[PDB]
Amino acid sequence: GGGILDSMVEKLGKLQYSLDYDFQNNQLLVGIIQAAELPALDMGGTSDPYVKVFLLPDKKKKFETKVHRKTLNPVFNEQFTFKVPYSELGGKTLVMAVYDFDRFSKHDIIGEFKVPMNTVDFGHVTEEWRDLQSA
Repeated sequence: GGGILDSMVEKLGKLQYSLDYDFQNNQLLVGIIQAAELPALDMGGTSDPYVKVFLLPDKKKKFETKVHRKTLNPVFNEQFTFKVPYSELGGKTLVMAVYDFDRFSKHDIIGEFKVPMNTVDFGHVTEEWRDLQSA
């Protein structure tokens, strides 16, 4: 019994994001909207979340949202732009990872998820809530 429970996805919160490829300017648009039900990693029963967003395997443009202090349900409302030609997009993977900011210690990663660009239906704004995966 316990072995199956151990294989289940742990409740590490969820992140809502939006995605759209701008064929007019030839850039991938990423909207980091909000996160919910994040686990508390600090003593004050909270975390200081922020999101790192980038594209594998390149990741030349390492983006980070502002840090939202003392909250397990932050609303980021941030947008990022990756100037990548559509033809180059197929082989890439968009990575989104939520970290707990700490001024004096290594920032702990809370969770992440990946979006293979070849699974994305473009020419339509994609928007979804994704459960964070253990990293």
